[PDB]
Amino acid sequence: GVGTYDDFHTIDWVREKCKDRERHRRINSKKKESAWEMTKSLYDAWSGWLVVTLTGLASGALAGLIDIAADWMTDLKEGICLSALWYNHEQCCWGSKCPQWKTWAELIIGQAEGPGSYIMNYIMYIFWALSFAFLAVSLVKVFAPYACGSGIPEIKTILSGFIIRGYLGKWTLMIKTITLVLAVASGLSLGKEGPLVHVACCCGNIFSYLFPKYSTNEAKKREVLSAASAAGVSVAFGAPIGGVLFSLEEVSYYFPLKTLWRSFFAALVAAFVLRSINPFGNSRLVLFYVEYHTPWYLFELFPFILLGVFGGLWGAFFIRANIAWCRRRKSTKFGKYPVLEVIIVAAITAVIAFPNPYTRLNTSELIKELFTDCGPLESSSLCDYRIPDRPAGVGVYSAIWQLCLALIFKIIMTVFTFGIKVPSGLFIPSMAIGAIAGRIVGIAVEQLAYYHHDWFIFKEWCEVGADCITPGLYAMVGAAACLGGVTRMTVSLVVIVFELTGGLEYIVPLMAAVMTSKWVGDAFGREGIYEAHIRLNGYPFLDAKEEFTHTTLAADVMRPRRSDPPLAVLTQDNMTVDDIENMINETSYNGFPVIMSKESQRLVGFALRRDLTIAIESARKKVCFAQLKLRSILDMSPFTVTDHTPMEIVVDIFRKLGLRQCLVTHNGRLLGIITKKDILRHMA
Amino acid sequence: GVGTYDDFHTIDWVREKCKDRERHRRINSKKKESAWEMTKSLYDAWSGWLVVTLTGLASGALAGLIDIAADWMTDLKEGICLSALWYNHEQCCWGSKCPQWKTWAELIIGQAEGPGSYIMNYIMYIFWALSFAFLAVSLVKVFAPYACGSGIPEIKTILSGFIIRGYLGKWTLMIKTITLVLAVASGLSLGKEGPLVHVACCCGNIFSYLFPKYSTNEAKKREVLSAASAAGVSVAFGAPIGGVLFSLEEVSYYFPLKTLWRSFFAALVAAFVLRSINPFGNSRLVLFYVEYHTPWYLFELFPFILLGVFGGLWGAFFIRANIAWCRRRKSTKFGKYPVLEVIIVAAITAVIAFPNPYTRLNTSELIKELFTDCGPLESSSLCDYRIPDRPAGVGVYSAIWQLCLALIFKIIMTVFTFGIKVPSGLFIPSMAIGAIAGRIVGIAVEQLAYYHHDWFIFKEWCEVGADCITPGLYAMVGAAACLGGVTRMTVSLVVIVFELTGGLEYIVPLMAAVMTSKWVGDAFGREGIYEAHIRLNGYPFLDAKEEFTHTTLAADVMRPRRSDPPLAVLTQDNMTVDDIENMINETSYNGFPVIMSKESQRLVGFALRRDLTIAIESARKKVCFAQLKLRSILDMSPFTVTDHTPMEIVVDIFRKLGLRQCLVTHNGRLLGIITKKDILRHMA
Ligand SMILES: Nc1ncnc2c1ncn2[C@@H]1O[C@H](COP(=O)(O)OP(=O)(O)OP(=O)(O)O)[C@@H](O)[C@H]1O
Ligand SMILES: Nc1ncnc2c1ncn2[C@@H]1O[C@H](COP(=O)(O)OP(=O)(O)OP(=O)(O)O)[C@@H](O)[C@H]1O
Ligand SMILES: [Cl-]
Ligand SMILES: [Cl-]
Ligand SMILES: [Cl-]
Ligand SMILES: [Cl-]
Ligand SMILES: [Cl-]
Ligand SMILES: [Cl-]
Repeated sequence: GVGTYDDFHTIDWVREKCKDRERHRRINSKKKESAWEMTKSLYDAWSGWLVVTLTGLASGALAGLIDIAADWMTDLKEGICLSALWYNHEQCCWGSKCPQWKTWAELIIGQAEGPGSYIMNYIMYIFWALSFAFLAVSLVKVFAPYACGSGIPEIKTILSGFIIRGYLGKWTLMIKTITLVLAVASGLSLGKEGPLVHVACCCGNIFSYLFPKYSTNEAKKREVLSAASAAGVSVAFGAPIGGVLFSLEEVSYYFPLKTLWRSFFAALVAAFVLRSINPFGNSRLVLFYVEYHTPWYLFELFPFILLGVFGGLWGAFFIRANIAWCRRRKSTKFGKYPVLEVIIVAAITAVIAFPNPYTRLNTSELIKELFTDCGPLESSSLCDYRIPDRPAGVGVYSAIWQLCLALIFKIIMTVFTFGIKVPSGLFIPSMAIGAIAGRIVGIAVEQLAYYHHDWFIFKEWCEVGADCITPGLYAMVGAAACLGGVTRMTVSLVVIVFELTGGLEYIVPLMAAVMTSKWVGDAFGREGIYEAHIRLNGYPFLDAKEEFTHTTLAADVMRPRRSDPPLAVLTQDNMTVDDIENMINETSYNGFPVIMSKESQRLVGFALRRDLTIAIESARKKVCFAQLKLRSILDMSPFTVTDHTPMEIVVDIFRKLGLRQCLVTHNGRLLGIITKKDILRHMA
Repeated sequence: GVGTYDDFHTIDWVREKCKDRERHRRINSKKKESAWEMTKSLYDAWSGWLVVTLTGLASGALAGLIDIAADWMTDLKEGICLSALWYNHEQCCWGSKCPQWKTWAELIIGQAEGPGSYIMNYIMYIFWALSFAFLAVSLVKVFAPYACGSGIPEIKTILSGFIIRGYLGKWTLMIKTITLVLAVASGLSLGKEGPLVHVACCCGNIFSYLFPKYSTNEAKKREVLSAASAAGVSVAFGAPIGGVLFSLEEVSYYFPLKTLWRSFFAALVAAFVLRSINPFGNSRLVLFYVEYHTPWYLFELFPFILLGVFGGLWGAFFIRANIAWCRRRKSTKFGKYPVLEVIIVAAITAVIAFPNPYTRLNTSELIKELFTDCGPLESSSLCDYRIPDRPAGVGVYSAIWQLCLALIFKIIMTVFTFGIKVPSGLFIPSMAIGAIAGRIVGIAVEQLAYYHHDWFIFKEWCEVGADCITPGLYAMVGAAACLGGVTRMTVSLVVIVFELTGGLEYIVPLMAAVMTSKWVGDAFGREGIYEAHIRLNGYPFLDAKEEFTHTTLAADVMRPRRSDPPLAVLTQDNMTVDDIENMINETSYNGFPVIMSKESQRLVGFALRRDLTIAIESARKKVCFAQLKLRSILDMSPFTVTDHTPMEIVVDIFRKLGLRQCLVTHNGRLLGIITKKDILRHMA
């Protein structure tokens, strides 16, 4: 009861460490009694690894199930396997003019070809997109409203000590899994690689309730959630090291430096399980893994910067636009019709995505297709090729024509499709936009090389009789650049991309593009999409990157100020239960400093509203703060900071010790308070 | 002048960050003036990468020169190349019964063979070992006494805020490089992979003096030294990621999490330069790099854990013996004759090392030879081999006979040879002991398989007609186990070994052996050799691993106590210059809390002894602490901690904020002080 946090309230890390140390000391003291006690001590020491093991296994299994179901449903959106329903397009057209895999054309009209067949299949595609999106949104809105969104901003904030009760519950887990399957299969411009961080964390917290070492403490729960975020990123991208780096850079806030072992173990186990789910012998590390064995020239490092600029522009644009829409979704009647909005967005996406073969094609499959360089047996519109370069024809001319339309559609539709009441991610759509840009640039460069090989730009570098330009590498570079320009990741992202598509040959291009994208995006604000959404949602996230440039001390920020009412303080014996109840029920404060006397104004300690209420209720059912004596709940070591302290030290105290509130005094006299939110309000 | 630290005094991290913020604000304000100011701001922003670049290049070049010179001198200890003096044994016997490479035998006696030849070559080997060791020790003792020892404990401590003035100076760098070349070439049981962490750091600090951003600040110097330690470990083992992990785990103390980029850049550049030094086309990544393409069975994971036990025993034994000797070297007349002690040790090592071919052979070369599994063209005593296994003879029996003697000699002689006045390291000798144990175990297992293949232990796992046991993998496992049992490294060490010897096939055996070694060593004390030597030297190192188990508050530790004289405090106007001078000259304290009046005992601020002295001298050449007015030097935000505070929070303040000293009060009254050393003294 005592020391229980309220909803949407930040965590006093220091008290968590204190009670954890008390538990450790008690366990060690009980250890020496007999063999069972050392056994229990070993069990409690290994609980930190048991939670990570279970979290990794659950994350791997959930990612495998989600991927299988999303593939099957996305393919059900187009046709069905008459021979055996439990197959997708790939399996029903490979495992043997395929007579088994039938689109709705011959099912309904009876003719596989014709304008009527195309119209009816268009209608059926739109209908299935609408049905999937509507079901996902209804299920989220009715069973677990916390399933919406990528949930990386909220997990981030939750690892900064913040609290959101059901956000990582069982029902959020189940509904997020189901609705993520149903949304990635709805044709929306969204992915489930971003959301896989949340659905992974949902596992960890759940498993944290199996062990008293973590259920009864919050800081250790944050350790388990950091490990779970690493496991989630790993199982999403299949990159354990990349996932751990992402956890260090973006998500995790307190890192004792011992959890790196646990984070990497979680990531490794998650990736191992994800690999273990190979029910049909899929050799692809992920649904968008591509390998490269082609060279690049220093000249190509110029366009690889160009994409970096583009990915730096669009990124900023997106963060400049998406929030500008999300605000309008929250500050307008659009926020009262979530289901209608998602149905409208799914209908528009399915209407404008069917005509274009690339937009109609699943975003992760589109990323795979863009990554792979043209093959000899491929005659698709992408590589309709008619000297060191292949000849060109009309087909490659139309390839750019329609790929530009795909790029524009994805850019426009991901702005309106990120924040909506359905599990949506920003990794896959950003990578798709970046990869489309990269493929466009790569085709342009290859065509330039073929038509104008005689120039010294290609005469020396490009070997005669050998194709030198690699469009797939440009697509990968563009994906990395756009992803880093929307999320402002530098090394975590580059390592994620490197593991995502093996090969160290393209570390220089990847670093160049990612760094250029970040340096271009920072010119229009130094906040990534996750930081911008943490800000927009108004979460109490203390960003260490932000600098308290203002030269102001704790004198300015301590509250109450002159205008605000007198500082609320307690006493030792003068007052009674009635007084404390009256001043609690009339005050929204969660904590009261206690002094001896009104005139003395000398600090004694600190007490919390929740602890006071619980203890007072217990006493009433079943006042003397000094030695109704309620000293037990009292805090005799409340952090103080002299008013002359420049606020940088106070912010550093909050960020390092993880306090909720530090008092403020002037030469041994209590004057004000600074909660974890007071500094945030001051920054605004 | 003001705010200058004294010798062997710890660093107030908080003040360093504060003055760094002041400098940042001033530079940013000056930025807007004109183009040159933005140029200067960019220059100061890239200084952090320029220092790391220079440190990495210098570390690579110094490691290359050290390795070349050590090879040449170690080979000069045996013979010379008549055709061209600037060649070692490998080059003078490969680049064409070699007539060029002549040992001293035919040079002096004239006959290459005979008992007299052997005796005189033995005498010359001992003489050259003595000469090299004596020259190294004389040069260290006369030019830079800080060059002695591995210097990893001292660098560690220096990254914890401690200060040692010349320890990373130019002269320590030069003398350490020369004497490390001369000591690794003296036949002593020591290495230069450990010392290269110091030789790298010596570079960084030196380069830190090229830039006001780091010369005038100490915390940023510690960041550069962390990057330099990463670069040093990388250039030593050729493992950038392993070096960065070692810096994170062992050396670095404060990691803002942004220096990881700088640490990895330093490590990468150092390894790149080290590779770039290939004047004779050496394809070996390092002098002891070995590749493996052989399998292992689960059965061998039992002996691979046995070595872990052995490496866990010996490790502890070493940390139970070496310190027990180092104390005796410091608490006895042995400490008054460093040169004589090192000459005696070199003479004994050269006397007992010549007879044994493995002991006579350079420790790094011996590690390389142990790592490589037997080859078809190798007929050495190590693989004197006469069914899935090769037949055996007397030669393999003698191999174990003398390899056990090599193991015993190295174990006994590294205990007496680590701490002595000459640059010595513990990586190579520990790896050599581990690898000798590993080869012993591997040969034993292979012989068991050959003689008793019929047993089901090998009848199933070991394929008929194919050799299954890999002695070289046992050597690697033993090296890793002993290294981790003497240094108590878990993941940094495993990654260092993995990069040092490409191949993920042996990650499971390496983890098993390293973890077993650490868990066995912890049973005999939970401190690595570096921690044990930091303790023995009495450095003020606050080890986060240590737990302040004692349930005592800041009341217990605050000084002065009842017995100690009255707490030293100051006033505002009552006293005069004479009083302050008298109390400074009669007190060894470096800090003085200031209150208003003796009776009020209300805390105002804090003033350091060095600042007081400098300002007082300036005023005398060229008292009113409130608004001789010396408020400017005063600290108006001195950290306080109520006496009821359990010491864990105070230790956490010191470890996170990096304070030197926090005061201690009781209900708004100054009662005591705690320094960074008071908590350490209490722990003892
Ligand atoms: N005892 C007090 N007397 C006066 N002002 C206080 C006292 N305790 C807190 N405050 C101030 O009142 C405001 C509300 O703080 P409060 O304690 O309610 O924060 P919180 O519970 O952490 O936040 P939230 O509003 O999210 O619940 C802040 O300005 C805080 O500084
Ligand atoms: N103003 C003071 N009045 C009384 N005791 C003090 C005062 N300042 C420090 N002390 C105590 O004196 C002892 C040494 O403090 P001091 O300031 O000299 O340490 P230091 O300079 O950091 O250490 P070192 O001895 O390595 O130079 C410690 O017990 C410290 O708590
Ligand atoms: Cl959202
Ligand atoms: Cl997807
Ligand atoms: Cl996301
Ligand atoms: Cl030493
Ligand atoms: Cl060596
Ligand atoms: Cl060492």
